[PDB]
Amino acid sequence: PQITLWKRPLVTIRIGGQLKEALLDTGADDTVLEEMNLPGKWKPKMIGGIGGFIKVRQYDQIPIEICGHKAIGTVLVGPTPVNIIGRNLLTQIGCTLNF
Amino acid sequence: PQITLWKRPLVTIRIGGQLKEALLDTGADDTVLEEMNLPGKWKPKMIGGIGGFIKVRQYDQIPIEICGHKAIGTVLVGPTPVNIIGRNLLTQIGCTLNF
Ligand SMILES: CCC(=O)CCC(=O)N[C@@H](Cc1ccccc1)[C@H](O)CN(C[C@@H](C)CC)S(=O)(=O)c1ccc(OC)cc1
Repeated sequence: PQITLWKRPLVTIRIGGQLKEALLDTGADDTVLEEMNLPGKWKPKMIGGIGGFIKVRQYDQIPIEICGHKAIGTVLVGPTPVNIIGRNLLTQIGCTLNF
Repeated sequence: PQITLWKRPLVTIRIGGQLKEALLDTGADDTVLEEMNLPGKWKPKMIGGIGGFIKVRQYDQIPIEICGHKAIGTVLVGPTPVNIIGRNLLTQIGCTLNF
């Protein structure tokens, strides 16, 4: 799809058979989801945003279907204010900025 | 133009006699610029992201040129680590997400 920006670019994602809304976030290097359970090993990681640094759990090679497009990559889980899809997965689904 | 997201979507912006590099950020409702002493009236505000909130100064009707495209609108000024071009201005320069 083509998505304009007069509204937040929120989309439905499917992860672990659960549907969630997430924000397509070109200003984010990484994909960060609010607290949730995911299977498998994770690693403690810290990441920084506008307000400072937080602790997250890093899960690798996680399938997410974003607006019908398949990705498999790294998903960080922690106290993000909103679910965000970052460039690591935006590139997988072929997402570009155009003007 | 089309900007892929293999790397951060940094572009050159101009605000008065200051050229800066800024992120085209679909995850940002508003435009947030690094500390700079702009002329005119402003109002204090707090904006939140990963890590918590920062305090900013809201200036209205500031002209900004983004890759040669003219824009004018609200800019938030404060201790952000990166200059952020948010949706309020992305729409003005005709910026969409596509995949
Ligand atoms: C390398 C570090 C990152 O990639 C961190 C991801 C991130 O927080 N991204 C921000 C933009 C940003 C980029 C670098 C450093 C600091 C911030 C994100 O794209 C926009 N943020 C809002 C997200 C998290 C959704 C809530 S923001 O905090 O910067 C923000 C918040 C409010 C706002 O307007 C009201 C504008 C921008």
